[PDB]
Amino acid sequence: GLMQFTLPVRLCKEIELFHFDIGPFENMWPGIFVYMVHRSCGTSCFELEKLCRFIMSVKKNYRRVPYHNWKHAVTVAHCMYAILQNNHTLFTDLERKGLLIACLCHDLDHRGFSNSYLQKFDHPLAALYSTSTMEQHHFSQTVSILQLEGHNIFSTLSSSEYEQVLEIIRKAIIATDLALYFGNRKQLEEMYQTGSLNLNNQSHRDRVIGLMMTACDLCSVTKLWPVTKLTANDIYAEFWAEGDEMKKLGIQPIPMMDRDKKDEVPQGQLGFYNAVAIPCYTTLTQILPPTEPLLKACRDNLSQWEKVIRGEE
Ligand SMILES: CN(c1ncnc2nc[nH]c12)C1CCCCC1
Ligand SMILES: [Mg+2]
Ligand SMILES: [Zn+2]
Repeated sequence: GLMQFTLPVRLCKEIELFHFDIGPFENMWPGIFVYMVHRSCGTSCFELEKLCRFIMSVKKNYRRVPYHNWKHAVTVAHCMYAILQNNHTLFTDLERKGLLIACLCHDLDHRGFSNSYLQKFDHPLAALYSTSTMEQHHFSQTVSILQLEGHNIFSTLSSSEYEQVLEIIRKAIIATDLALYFGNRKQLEEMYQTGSLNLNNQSHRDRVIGLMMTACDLCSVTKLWPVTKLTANDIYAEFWAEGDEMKKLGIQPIPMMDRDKKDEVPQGQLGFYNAVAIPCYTTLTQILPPTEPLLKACRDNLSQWEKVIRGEE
C-alpha cells in the first residue's frame, strides 16, 4: 500500500478548487478519481486491485452520450471531493467512502433521456420503477457491478458498515432525481431558518447529503464561463435528441428540448439558474458555509447568461 497516485503540479493545485475541469484526456480520469479517494478517504479505504477493476467496470457501463457520460460521472465525483475536503470534520469515514462512489455511479447506464420520456415512450424501466426511474436503475447498475467477482471494494467493512454504505449510496443516487430536489431544498431552507436543523439527526443528514448530491450533479453551472458554456452545448444536444424523440411519439416537446427554438436558450438558462441552480447553492452555503465558492461561481455564470441576452456576448 506504499503506491500513491500523484498529479502534475497544475492539476495537484487546481484539483482542490471547486471550479476544476478534469481535462479532455479520458485516460487520466481514473487516476484523478483514485487520487481523490486516497486524499478524501485514506490510502487504505479500498484495495487498489479492486478499486481500479471497479472504476473500469463503471466506465464500461457509461454510454457514449453527449452529456450523461463517464466525464459527467468524474466531474460530479470531483465536486463531492471539493465539498468533502472543505468540510473535513462534518462527515464519517463511511460517508466519504460512500458519496464518492455514489457520485461516480450516479448516472450509470444513462441513455440521455429524462424519466418523462421513458413514461411517454412506455419503456420497461418505467413499469419496473414508477418514480425516480433512471435513478433506481443507476443504483441497480451500481449493486450489479459491486457483485462482479473481484469488484467488491467494500469487502473489508463489517456486515453493518456494508448495509450503512449501500443505504448512503442508494439515498445519494435517488436524490439526483431533480423532481425530489425542490421539496428536499424547501425542507432544508425551513429547518435552517427555524433553527431545527440538526446534523446528529440521521433524517436531517440524509436531506443535507441529498442537497450536496444535487449541488455536485448541477456543478457544470459553477465552472469558469468557457467550461459552463461548452458543457451547455452537450446538455442541449441531449435535450434536442429527446425533443426529436418526443415529436416521433406525436408530442410537442417543451421549448427547452425543441431544436427549432435555439433562440430561446439564453432565457431558458436564466429560468434554470433562478428556479434551480441559485436556490440549490444558496441553501447549500447556508448549511455548509465553506461551499460559498459554488454560489459565487454560479452567480457569475448567471451574469454571463444575462450578458448573452443583452447581445454583449
Ligand atoms: C443539468 N441540468 C440542466 N438543465 C438545464 N439547463 C442547464 N444548464 C446547466 N445544467 C442544466 C439538467 C441536466 C439533465 C437532468 C435535469 C437537470
Ligand atoms: Mg441522473
Ligand atoms: Zn448526473
